[PDB]
Amino acid sequence: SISMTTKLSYGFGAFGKDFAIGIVYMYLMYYYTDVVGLSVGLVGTLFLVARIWDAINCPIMGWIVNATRSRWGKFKPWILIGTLTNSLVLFLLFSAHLFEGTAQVVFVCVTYILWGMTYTIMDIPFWSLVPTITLDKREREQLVPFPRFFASLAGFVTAGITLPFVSYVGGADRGFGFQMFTLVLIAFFIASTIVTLRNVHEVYSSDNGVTAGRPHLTLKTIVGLIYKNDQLSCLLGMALAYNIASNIINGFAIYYFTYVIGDADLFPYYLSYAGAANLLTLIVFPRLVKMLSRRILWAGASVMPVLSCAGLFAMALADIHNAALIVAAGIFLNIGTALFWVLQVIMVADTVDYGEFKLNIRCESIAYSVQTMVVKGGSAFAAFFIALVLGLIGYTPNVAQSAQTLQGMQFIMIVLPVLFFMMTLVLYFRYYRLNGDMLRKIQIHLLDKYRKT
Repeated sequence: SISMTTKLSYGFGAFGKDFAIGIVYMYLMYYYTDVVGLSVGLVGTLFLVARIWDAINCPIMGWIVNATRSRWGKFKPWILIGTLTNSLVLFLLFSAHLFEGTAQVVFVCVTYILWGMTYTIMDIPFWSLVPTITLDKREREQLVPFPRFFASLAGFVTAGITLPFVSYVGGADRGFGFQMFTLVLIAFFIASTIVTLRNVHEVYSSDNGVTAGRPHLTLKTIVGLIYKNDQLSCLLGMALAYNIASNIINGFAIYYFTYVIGDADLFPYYLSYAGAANLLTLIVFPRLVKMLSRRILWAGASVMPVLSCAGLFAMALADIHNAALIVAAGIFLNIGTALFWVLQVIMVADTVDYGEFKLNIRCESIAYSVQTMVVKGGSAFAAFFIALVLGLIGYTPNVAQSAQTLQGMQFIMIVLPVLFFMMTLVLYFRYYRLNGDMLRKIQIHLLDKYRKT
């Protein structure tokens, strides 16, 4: 079985990894607009351009991680480099409050794109370690929940106690408190990286003496492996659909809590119940996956946010506000995302295994590069589709609009995510085959194929 030590160390590693980025994802816009003073248009354009650049750079980082030969392994050195460089670039990122003028703009842009690229460096190989630790069904099912739960935790802990820290430490100079809390984040991140590097011991590694991995590969060969691996491409499409849907829903929630009718002090209860739901569904996943199926749990992951969408649709039609429905939709969305993330990690592992099975090539870095680039392109395409819908309905001026036009915009924003969820779940049910007997077949085939000359 998997060493409990390795389980908890991977959990702590994921905790640090996601704790280093929660502050960014959650308050970088607030810092750049409320502490630095940059035009919202500039911030948004930078965010979108940088996410596009990261999605493009992802396969490049995968090719880098696959062709690297080193003592600690082919994932551990890039993990260490990424963690260190990302900590440094994060401190620089939130030290932007010092400069002014064109110098400040250049500093902000450079630091932001550097932070993104560094986090890619770190992220791809970290999750690429999963298929190395184990290539068994239930072992993966009861391993992944640890890092997923710890990442979700880190995020909610940020959401909860990031602002009190900044207020307590130089509450007047908000930039100072931000860059100070950055130190806490960096300490946790480096401690987690060290813990995971020492304790997590990769098995069945690609560069291992006998695992059917070719270190010398081209960018064309590797990237085309994604379509050659029909299951990996199916996973790509499913994750892209799910990510577009979840990003649209999360933007809707951010808009309904940040600007409109979010001043009832309702957000604390919503976030608390959301985190409770996510953490509880992650904790009991090892038992849910067995009580129910894997296919059933994926259907649920895509359907629970659909039920939340239906609920908030009934809301937007009947009552503009109702706290109970709001927290219920939050709980549904959070359970769905938890199930989705756990299954998605386990499934990219299954896909690297099926790639070794069919194509006779073991490449984890590429599958998890697909994971990361899809995570980015999801936000990118959500923004694209939202802008498309807005320009279509006539919101291109954004100066004055009919109330009925706003209600229609609301309804379309509620209905598009369910379209994407239907896409992801039907694609899964019609083209995905790595389950049950197929997984065991691939497992036995690989166990047998591991034979030196």
